[PDB]
Amino acid sequence: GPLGSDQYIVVNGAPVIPSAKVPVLKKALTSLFSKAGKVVNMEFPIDEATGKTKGFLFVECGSMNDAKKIIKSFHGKRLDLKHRLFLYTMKDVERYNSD
Repeated sequence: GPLGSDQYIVVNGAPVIPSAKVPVLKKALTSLFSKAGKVVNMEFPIDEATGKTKGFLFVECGSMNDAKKIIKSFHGKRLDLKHRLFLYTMKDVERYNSD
């Protein structure tokens, strides 16, 4: 994305659902994460064959500090009784792709 590398987060462990349901999940996760920091955009990779989410997503935050606060608040926490989320800064993954 076009913002600073350390403003992006990868979230793992989210629901695997028909992607018809992404807008609902997106607003739910955006609403939750917004309690800790500013979310600018959120994107869910989809398995083309099944049309399902893959269970991870990439989040663009309003600043490095917003990303850090989101990771701190949500990393390792249960989303519900079936899912637990794991959040990391995306910078090294971005650079592994581009270095």
